[PDB]
Amino acid sequence: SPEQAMRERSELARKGIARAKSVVALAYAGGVLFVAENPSRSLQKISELYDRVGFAAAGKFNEFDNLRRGGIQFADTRGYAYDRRDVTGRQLANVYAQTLGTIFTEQAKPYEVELCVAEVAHYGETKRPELYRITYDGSIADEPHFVVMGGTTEPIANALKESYAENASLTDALRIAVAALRALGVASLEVAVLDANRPRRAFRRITGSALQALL
Amino acid sequence: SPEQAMRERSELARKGIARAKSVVALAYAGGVLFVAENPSRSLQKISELYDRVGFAAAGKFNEFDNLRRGGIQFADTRGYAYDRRDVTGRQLANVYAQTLGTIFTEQAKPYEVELCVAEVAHYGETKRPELYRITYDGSIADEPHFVVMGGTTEPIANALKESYAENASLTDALRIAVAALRALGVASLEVAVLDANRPRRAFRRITGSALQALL
Amino acid sequence: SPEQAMRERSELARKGIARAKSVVALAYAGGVLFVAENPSRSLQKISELYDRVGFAAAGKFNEFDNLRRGGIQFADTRGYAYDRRDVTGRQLANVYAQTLGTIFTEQAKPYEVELCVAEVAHYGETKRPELYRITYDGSIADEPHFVVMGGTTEPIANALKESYAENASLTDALRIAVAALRALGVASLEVAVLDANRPRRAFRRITGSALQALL
Amino acid sequence: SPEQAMRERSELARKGIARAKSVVALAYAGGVLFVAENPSRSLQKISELYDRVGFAAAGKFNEFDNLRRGGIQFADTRGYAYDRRDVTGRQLANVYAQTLGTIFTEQAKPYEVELCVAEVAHYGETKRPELYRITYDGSIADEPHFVVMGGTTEPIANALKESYAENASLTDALRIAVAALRALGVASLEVAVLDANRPRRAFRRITGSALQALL
Amino acid sequence: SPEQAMRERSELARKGIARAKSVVALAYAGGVLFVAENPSRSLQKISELYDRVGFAAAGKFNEFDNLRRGGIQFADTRGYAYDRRDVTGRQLANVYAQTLGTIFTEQAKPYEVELCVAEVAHYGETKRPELYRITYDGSIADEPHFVVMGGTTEPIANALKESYAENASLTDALRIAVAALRALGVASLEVAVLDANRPRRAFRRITGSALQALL
Amino acid sequence: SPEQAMRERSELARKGIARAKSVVALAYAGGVLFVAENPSRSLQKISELYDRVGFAAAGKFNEFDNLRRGGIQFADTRGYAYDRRDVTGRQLANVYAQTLGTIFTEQAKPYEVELCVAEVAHYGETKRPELYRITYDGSIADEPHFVVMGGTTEPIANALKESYAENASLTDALRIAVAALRALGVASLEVAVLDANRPRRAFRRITGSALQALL
Amino acid sequence: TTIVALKYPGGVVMAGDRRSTQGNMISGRDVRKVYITDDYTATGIAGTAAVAVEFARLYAVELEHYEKLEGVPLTFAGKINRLAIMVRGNLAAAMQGLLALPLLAGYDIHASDPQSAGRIVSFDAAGGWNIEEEGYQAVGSGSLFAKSSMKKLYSQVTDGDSGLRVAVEALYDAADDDSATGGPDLVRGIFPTAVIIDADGAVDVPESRIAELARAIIESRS
Amino acid sequence: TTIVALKYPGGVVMAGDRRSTQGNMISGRDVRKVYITDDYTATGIAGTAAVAVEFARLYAVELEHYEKLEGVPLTFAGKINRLAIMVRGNLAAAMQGLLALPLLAGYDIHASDPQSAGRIVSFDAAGGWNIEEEGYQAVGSGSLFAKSSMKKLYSQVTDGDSGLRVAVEALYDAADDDSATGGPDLVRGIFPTAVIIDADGAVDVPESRIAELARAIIESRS
Amino acid sequence: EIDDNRFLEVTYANGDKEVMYFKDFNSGAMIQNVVDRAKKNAIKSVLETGQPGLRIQHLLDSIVDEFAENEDLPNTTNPDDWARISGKKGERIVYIRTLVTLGQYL
Amino acid sequence: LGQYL
Repeated sequence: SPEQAMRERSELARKGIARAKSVVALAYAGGVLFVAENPSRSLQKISELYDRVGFAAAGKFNEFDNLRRGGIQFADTRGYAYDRRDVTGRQLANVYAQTLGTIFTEQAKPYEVELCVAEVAHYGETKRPELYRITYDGSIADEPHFVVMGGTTEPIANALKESYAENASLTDALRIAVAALRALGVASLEVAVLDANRPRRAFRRITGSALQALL
Repeated sequence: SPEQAMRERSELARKGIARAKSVVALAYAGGVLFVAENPSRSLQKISELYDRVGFAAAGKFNEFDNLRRGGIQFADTRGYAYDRRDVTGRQLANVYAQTLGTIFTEQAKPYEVELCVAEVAHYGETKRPELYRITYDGSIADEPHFVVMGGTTEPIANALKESYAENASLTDALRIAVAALRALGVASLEVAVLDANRPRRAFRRITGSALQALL
Repeated sequence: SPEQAMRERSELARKGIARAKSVVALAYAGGVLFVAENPSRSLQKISELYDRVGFAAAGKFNEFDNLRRGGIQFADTRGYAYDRRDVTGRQLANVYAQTLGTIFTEQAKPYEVELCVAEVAHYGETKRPELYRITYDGSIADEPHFVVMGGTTEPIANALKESYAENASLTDALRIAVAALRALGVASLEVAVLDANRPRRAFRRITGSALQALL
Repeated sequence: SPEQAMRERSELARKGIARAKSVVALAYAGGVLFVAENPSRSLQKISELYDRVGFAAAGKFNEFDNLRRGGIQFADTRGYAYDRRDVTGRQLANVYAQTLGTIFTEQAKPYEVELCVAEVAHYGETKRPELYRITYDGSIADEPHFVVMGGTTEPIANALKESYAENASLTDALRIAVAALRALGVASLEVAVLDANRPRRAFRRITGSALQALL
Repeated sequence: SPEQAMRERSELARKGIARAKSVVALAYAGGVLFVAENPSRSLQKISELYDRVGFAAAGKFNEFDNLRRGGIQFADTRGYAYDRRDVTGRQLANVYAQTLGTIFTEQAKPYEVELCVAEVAHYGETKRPELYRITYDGSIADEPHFVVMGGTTEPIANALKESYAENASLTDALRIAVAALRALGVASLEVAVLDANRPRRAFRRITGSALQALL
Repeated sequence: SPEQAMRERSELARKGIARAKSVVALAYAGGVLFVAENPSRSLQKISELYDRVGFAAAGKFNEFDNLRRGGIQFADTRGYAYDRRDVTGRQLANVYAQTLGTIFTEQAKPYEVELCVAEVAHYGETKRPELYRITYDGSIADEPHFVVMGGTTEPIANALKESYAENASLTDALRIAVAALRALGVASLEVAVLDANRPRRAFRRITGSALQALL
Repeated sequence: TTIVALKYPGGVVMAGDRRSTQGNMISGRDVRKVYITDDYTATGIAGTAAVAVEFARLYAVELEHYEKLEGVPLTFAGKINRLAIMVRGNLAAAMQGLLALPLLAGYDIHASDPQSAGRIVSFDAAGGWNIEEEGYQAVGSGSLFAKSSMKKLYSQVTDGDSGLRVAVEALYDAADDDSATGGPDLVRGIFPTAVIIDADGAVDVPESRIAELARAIIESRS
Repeated sequence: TTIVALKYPGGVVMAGDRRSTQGNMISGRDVRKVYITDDYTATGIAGTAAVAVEFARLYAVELEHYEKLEGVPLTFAGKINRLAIMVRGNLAAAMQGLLALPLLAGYDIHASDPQSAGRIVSFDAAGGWNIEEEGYQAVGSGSLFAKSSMKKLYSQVTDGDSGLRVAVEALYDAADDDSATGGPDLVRGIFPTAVIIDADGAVDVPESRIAELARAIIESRS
Repeated sequence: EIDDNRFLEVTYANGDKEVMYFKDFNSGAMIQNVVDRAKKNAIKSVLETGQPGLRIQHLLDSIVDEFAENEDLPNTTNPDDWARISGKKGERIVYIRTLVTLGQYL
Repeated sequence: LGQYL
C-alpha cells in the first residue's frame, strides 16, 4: 500500500528532525539573524548561499549539507549564466522545494531535513527581509518574522511570539533569540547575520570575543 | 486486474485535486479572465504560455508547475521552429492530454492536477475565446463559457451558471467570478487576463491597486 | 498463465472498443466515404495517410492518434525513399497489423483500438476501392464493401447490409451511412472522402455548409 | 519444473499450427511445387528466398513473415558477401533451426510456426530437389518427396503417400496436391513453383487464368 | 521497515569492530602518537594520509584499507588541484563521514570499520593536535586528547583517562599508551607518530631497535 | 540474514578445498619447494608468477587458474609500469586477498580455492623465503616454514611439523615433503622450485628423469 | 537558367526557361524548373540540377507532412522559414560548388486584401530571405536582364494574362542577352513553363497559351 | 568506353564496346559493360572499372531484394531514384578520381502506350538524373561522336532490328574517332555487346547478329 | 469441446489454467438421467401437443438442461480426480472457478 | 491473437 508506506516515510522524517538541535532565524533592523545550538566547531548548520541569500537547516548533517552544496552550485551557475542580481532567495527556495519533493517520493528513505532560506535587500536598497521554510514534504511556507527549525519547535516559537519586536537591534534580537532558544555560551552557539548594510556579500559570522561582547 | 488498479489511481488523483484551492476561467468582452484563490505571493497558478495562450491549473504545485514549464518549452520550440502564429491553444491542449495520459498509466503516482488552456484571437482579429480542460487521465473537454478547477467545483460552477453573461465587461466578469468563487481581497487573489486587444503578448496580470479598483 | 493473458487482454481491449463512438467506411462511385459520430471540433477520427490512402479509427484517442502519426511517418519515409506511387494501402495495413500484434503481446496494456485503412485508384486509373480492418491483436481482414468500427457494430452492419448499393452517388452513400449509423447533424458528424477523381491528394473533408447541402 | 514448462511450450506451439491452414510442397519433374490453402489475396505463405531456394510456412502470420524477412536478409547478405551460387538451401534451413531453437528457449512465447525450405538444382544442372522441414523447437528433417505443414497433417500426408509419383508433370502434381489437400478454386489457393528450367530466378507464381487452366 | 534494517546494520557493524584488535591515538608534546596491537609485519592499520594528516583504523581490513586508499587519492588530488597547505584533517574526516554514511544506507553490508583522522600543525607553527573519530554510521566526533578504536574500548579508555597527561614526552606517552592498551613487544606492536617538528612529511614509523629503546 | 549466508558460503568453499588433492610448499636451503599430488600431465597447480614469485593452489581448477591468470596479468603490468624489482610477493598476496574478499561476498558462488604465494630473494642477495596463504574468505596468513593446502591438511601438517629442518638440501626437503604428503612416483607428482640461485627467473620445474634421480 | 515571378492584381505568376548546360555544351532542352509544391505555392530553383530537384521534392514533402500531422497548413511565414532553413543547410555544399537558390511564389489565403495577397520571396546562399516589394523578382544567370526588362514592362501588368505575357517577354530578353538561358525553340516546339496562383490555387499554364505569347513577341520584334 | 541506348517503336536497345585501358595501354579486349539488372532494365556504366562493376552488382541486388520483400517490383520511378542515390553516394570518390556514370534503359510495363513505353535515363556525377526525350543517349569518352552519329542515323530506326543496326553503327563511329573506344575486332572475333528490352523482358543479342551487322557496316564504308 | 461446454477452470501452482469440460466428469448415471429427462420431455410433448414419439431435439434439451443443473456445483467429484489431474499436469491445484458467464475514448 | 495463416 503506497498510502501506508508514505505515512511511515513522513513519520520517520518527522522523528529525525525532532531528534536534532534547534535553529532560529529572525528579522532585525540590519537584516536577518541566524542562531543555532551547535556544539561542534567544524560542523556548521548556517551558510552563505549567494550575495544576499543565507541558509539554515536542521536534521541529518550529511543530507542538509548535500542540499547546502547543491544550492551553492545552483546559485553560482545562475549568477554566472545571467547575473548576480538575478539570483533571488525565491528561486533558491523553489529549487529546494522541488528537490525535497522528488527525494521524498523517489528515493528509498525521505531526507530528514528542514530548511530555511533567507534573503535581504541589496546595498543602499530598501525591502523587507524574506524568510522561507521548506519542509521534507517539499511545502514552502512564507514567514514574515521568524522561522524555528528542528527539535521541539513549540516552546521556542511561542517565546519568540512574545519577545519578537520589529526593528530590534542586533544585540536585542540576539538576546531574544538565545532566550527563546533556551525554552548557551559561545562554545555551543553558531551565530551569523545577513547584514543588509554590507556592499556585496551580506553573510557574516559572529564568533569568539565579538560574539562574547554581543551576548 | 488492470482496470481495478486504474480505479484506485483515478480516486487518488481526484483526492489531491479536491484537497486544494479553486480556480475559474471565463470568457468576457476583452478575452478571457483567470481568477484563482491564492494566498502566497511567490507561488502562482496562472501563467502565460505563448503570445495568445494562457494556462491555469489546480492540484499539487510541483506537478502542475512541471507541466507549466514543459508547455512553455514546447510552445517556444514550435514558435521558433515554424512561426509564432502557428502555435495554437489546441496543439498545447493536445500535448498536455498526451502527457497526462502517459503519466497516468506509466508513472508510479498519477499527477493530481487539473489543467485549463485558454486561447484568444490575434490583434485586430475576430474569433471566440476557446477554453479547454485537461484532466489527470488525459481527457480533454471543450468549454464554451467557463472552466472551474480544483476543490468543490459544483457550487462555483452553478453560481457561474446563473451569473454568466457573454460580452460582460472586465469589472462585471471579475465580480461574477469572485462571487461564484466564494460559494477575498487582493491579498488572497491571483487575477490575470488574456486581453485580446494587446498587439502581441495578451497575458497581463492585474495586481495591487489596479486590482483594488477593479474589485 | 499463457491462456489467461490471451483471454484477459482480449476482453480488456474488446470492451474499450465497444466503449466508444461508431465509424463507418463504405465504397461509392467516387471512391470511399468515411462517416464518424464525433462531437468535438478539434479531435478527429479520420485522416489522410498518403496521396490515395485514408485512415479511420475507433477506440482510445491518444492511442489511435499515436498509430495515425506512426502511419504518416512510415508512408512519407517510404514515399521519399522510393516514390509516391510505391506506397500502397496494403503495406500500411500490414505495418499496423505487425505493430498492433507487438503491442498486444509485449506492452502492459493492449491498444483498445480498431483501425480501417482505405485505398482508391490513382487519377485517371480504374480499380476497385480496397478496405482493410485491423483489430487490436494484429488480425487484418479484407472488406469488399464497408467497414464498421467501434461501439455496437451489429445493428449498423446489418442496416448497411440492406441499404448498401455499389456505385451509389456521394449523396446516397451519405444517406445510407448516416441512416445505418443511427441504428446526427453537422455539429456531431465527421465526414470525409477519398475522392478518386482528384489528381494527387484524394482525401477531402466535407464540413459546414457543403456537408449541410449533401445531407 | 523446467521439463513441465517445456511441455507447456511444446503444447502451446503445436495448437497454434493446428489453427493455421494447410500447405504442401512436393517434388515433380520440373522442380518443386508449393500448394497452400490461402483465402486472402494480399497475405501470402509461399515466398522466394534466393535464386533457387523457396520457402513455405504455416502458423501465426506475424511470425513466419518475420522469419521470411530474416531469411531474405540472410540470403542476400551472403550472396553479396561471397557469391550467389554459394547460398544453398541447406545453410538457410540451418539458420532457421538455430533461430527457432533460440526463440523457443529464450523468448516469452514460442513461435507457433512450421517451416519448409526447398531447393532445386541450377540451370542446365542435374540434382534431386531437396526439402527440409523446420519445426518450432529447432528440429530439422530431410524430406525426400513431400512436406505437409499446418492443420491436421495425417490425412493429407497419407493421401500424398498413395498418390505421389516421382517425375509427375506439373498438372499431375497439381491434381495430386489439391486432392490430398482436400482430405478449392483459384480464389482460395496460393500456388507457386521452383521451376528448375528457369535460367536464374526459379520461383514463379501460378495465379489467375493460367492456374485455372492447370487445374 | 527502516527501523529494523537500517538499524540492522548497526549491530552487524558493532559486532565486526569488536572482533578486531585495539588501536589508540593520543596527543603528546611532539604531536600525535598511534599505538596499535598488530601481529602481522605486512598488513598495517596506521598510515600517512597527507603531509600533516595521519590515519588509524580498526575492523575488516579489506574495508579500512579501501578507505585508506580512497583518502590518499582524495588528499593528493586536492593538494595538486589547489595546494598542499589547503588539504586539512577536517576535510578528510568529513569525506570519510559522507562515504561511510553512503555505504551504511546503500551497500549490502555496512563497513565494519572505525576510523580516526589525526592532524598536527605545520613546521614552526603552533596549534593543538586535532583528533576525529568517524564511526560506521557516518557519525563524526571531535576528540581533545585521545581516541580508542576496536575491541573492548572501555578499559583502555579508562586507563588512558587516569594516565593521560598533556605535553607528555614521546617515551611517557608510549608507556601510557602500551599500558592502557594492555588493560606487548616490538613483534606485536605497530607504532608511528605525527611528529610536529618535521619540515614537511610529519608521519614517521618507530620500529625495530629504535622502538625497542623507546619502550 | 548476513550470518546464515556467511556460514553457508563458508561451509561450501571448505567442502571444496577438502574435496581436492593436497599441495605443500616449504622452505629449503636453495629457496622454496612446491610438491603437489597431480595425476594429469596437462593441468598444473604450480606456476611462475613473476621473476622471484611463485604460486600454488588447491581447489576448483578453472577458478584457481582464473586467479593464476589474473595474477600473471597484474604482476606483468606492474613490472612494466614501474620495474621488475618493484613487484613483490607481498603485493600479489594482498591483491589475491582483496579478490577473494570481493568474490566471496559479491559473486553467486564463493571460489572453492586455497592459495599460496611464495617469494625468495634476488640473485646474490640474502633474505628468508616468505610464504603467504590466502583462504577463500580473503584472509592472508604469514607462514615461516611451510604451507599445506587442500584435502586432509592436518595429517600432512603433523608430519611436516616433525620432519621439517631449516636449510635442508633439495633432496632432503623433497623426501620430507613426499613423505608428509603420503600421510607417489614421477607420474603422479608435480614438483617445482623457486631456486634462489638463478640470476633472474627463479621458478624451475623438476620433472622426468631428473625428478626420478632426486626422489 | 532564369526564373521570373511577378504579382498581378489578384494573383502571382511564375515562369522558367528550359535549358540546362555543362560549360558551353547544351545538355537539356526541356528541363522543368518550376514546381507546384502545394495548392498555394510554387518554387523555382536555379543552380545545380541535382540539388535543385532534390530541394523542391523534399520541401514539398515537408509542407505536406506537417499538414497531415496538424490538420492545417503552415502560415506563409512558417513555409518561408522552413525553406530558409533548408537553404541554410546546403551552405557547406554550396561553397563546394553545389549551390541552389530558390525563389518562392505564394498566395496568402489569410492576407487581409485579396488583391495584394500575392507573395514573392527571394533567398541567398546563406539562408536569409527577403519579401519583395517592387512587384517582381528573378533568379539565375539571366536574372539581371530579366529584372531590367520587367522594370520597364511592369506598368502593363493589369491581370493574370497581361502578367503572363510580361513574364514570357522578360524571359525572352534574359535569353536574348545570355547564352546559358534558352529562348522559345520554334523548331522543336519547346516553350517556357508557367504556373499561375490565385484565390483558387495553383495551376500549370497549358503549353498552347505560352506558345501564343511567344509567337506574338517574336513577331513584334521582327 | 562508350555505351549507347536508343528507343525504337516498341522497345529499347542498349549496346557497349569492349575495350578497357590504362593510359595509352590496351588492357582488356573483351570487357562486358552492359548488364541485365532485372527483367525490364539494363544498366551500362562508364568509368572506373571497379566502381562500375560494383555499382551494377549492388543495384541488381537491391532491386531484387525489395521485390522479394514486398512481392512487387518498384515502379520505374523508384528504380530511377535508388540508382540516383547510389550515384550521389559515390560523389566523394568520384572527385578522388573513382568516377562511374550509369546509363539506365528500361521498359515500363505500366506505361499507357506500349509503343512508347521505352525509357532512357542519364545521370551526372552528382546524382541528378534526366529522362531522355530525343530518343537516344550515350555515355563515355566516345559519347559525343556517338550522339552526333545517332542524330543523323535515327530517322532509319523503325523496329528492333534497324534500331540495333543504328546502335552498332554509332559505336563504330565513336571508336573511329576516339582511341579509348574499341571497334569490332575482326581478327579475334570480338564485337560490341547488346541487350534488347521489349514487352517480353530483356534478352542478350547473341553474338552472331552483332557480327553480321558489323560486317555490313565495314563493307559499306570501304 | 466448444465454448458452451466449458464447465470448470483450474489454476495450477505455475498459474497455468485448464478448461475442463463436462466430459471429464461424465458418468453412466449422467447418461441415465439425460435419457430419463428426454423421456419426461417426450411425455410432456405428448400430453400437450398430442403427437406421440421421442425426438432428437428432446435429447438436446435434456443434455443442455442437465449440464446447466450440474454446472452450479463445483465440488461434485472425489479428491482422487484432483489428485490424478495434479499428477498428470505435475503442478499443485490452487484455484477452481466456474464459467457461468477510463478516459480519452473517441 | 487470431492471426494464423
